[PDB]
Amino acid sequence: AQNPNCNIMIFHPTKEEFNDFDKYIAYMESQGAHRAGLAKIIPPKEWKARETYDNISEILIATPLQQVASGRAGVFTQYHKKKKAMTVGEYRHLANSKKYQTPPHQNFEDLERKYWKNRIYNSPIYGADISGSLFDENTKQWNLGHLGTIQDLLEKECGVVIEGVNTPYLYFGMWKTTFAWHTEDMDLYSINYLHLGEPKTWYVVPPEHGQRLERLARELFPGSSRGCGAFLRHKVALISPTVLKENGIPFNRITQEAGEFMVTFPYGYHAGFNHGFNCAEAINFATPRWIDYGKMASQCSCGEARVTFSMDAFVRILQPERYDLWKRGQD
Ligand SMILES: O=C(O)CNC(=O)C(=O)O
Ligand SMILES: [Mg+2]
Ligand code: NI
Ligand SMILES: [Zn+2]
Repeated sequence: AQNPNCNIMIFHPTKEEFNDFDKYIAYMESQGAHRAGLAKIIPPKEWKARETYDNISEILIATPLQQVASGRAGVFTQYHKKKKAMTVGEYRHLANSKKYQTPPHQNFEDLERKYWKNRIYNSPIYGADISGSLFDENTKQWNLGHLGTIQDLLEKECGVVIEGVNTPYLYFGMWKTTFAWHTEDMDLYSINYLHLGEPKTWYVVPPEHGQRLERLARELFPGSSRGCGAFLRHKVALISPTVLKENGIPFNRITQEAGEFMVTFPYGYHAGFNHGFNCAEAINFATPRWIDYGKMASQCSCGEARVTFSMDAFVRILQPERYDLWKRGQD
């Protein structure tokens, strides 16, 4: 069995290996990369996502989100308070202001200590989930707006044609912006490219151990757990590495820098934080190996998780027994 300790693997494809996306994902899995839940892919030196980032300031962040925390430093939830619209140039200036800017630090480990000690005492503003792409149309390799669609994969594997579309999303971050513990919708893969700016630190639980994280979360968030049998679908709960180690939960961590891709694998729980002003692009995708995870994915039916149009068909075809209850949650 490849990668039996479920370590995060880092890949350096050549330009020839960067041509065929599906084939390279399958290669990484042949080496055991999925067992970690997360992998890093460093593009060949010949590749670029676009020519420059000098002309992005006029992108609009229609609904910036202020991430307000409640709890204790290592075990907290966050809610998202909507703010007035602002441009990417306005948000960059905000991120660099004395109130929001990254503090002085020694190295990534010192900044990680500072994050976990102090996050809850601040409310950083995140531009999340903005439909769009920063890949040039002429970039032919690993262009996250030109991937094979999940609807086409389901149709290729199972024969059923379904409605829905699959497009990328932009994230504009600042120091302390936070992504809560989650797996993807329908336990899909994700791919995330850090276009510019400061790093993103990730934490991940191996898929084979995901239920250990769920059981800890039910213990740590007992009201939320009574409210919903899949409350981590709400994407609001944070647990620190120190707390995870105290409770024996297997996990790993890694820092993504500008110019690097990360892939999350089906049922790989992940969480993390941004170091300073940055911009990332991410999309969900599927492979043949996903189908069995989609059929078994938990679902939120309490009403909180509310998701895209295109998840309807995935539930309807892969989980027909759960469909009626889940759809009530959506309405
Ligand atoms: O970068 C972020 O805020 C969160 N991204 C992801 O969870 C991802 O790419 O799967
Ligand atoms: Mg612009
Ligand atoms: Ni994710
Ligand atoms: Zn719920």
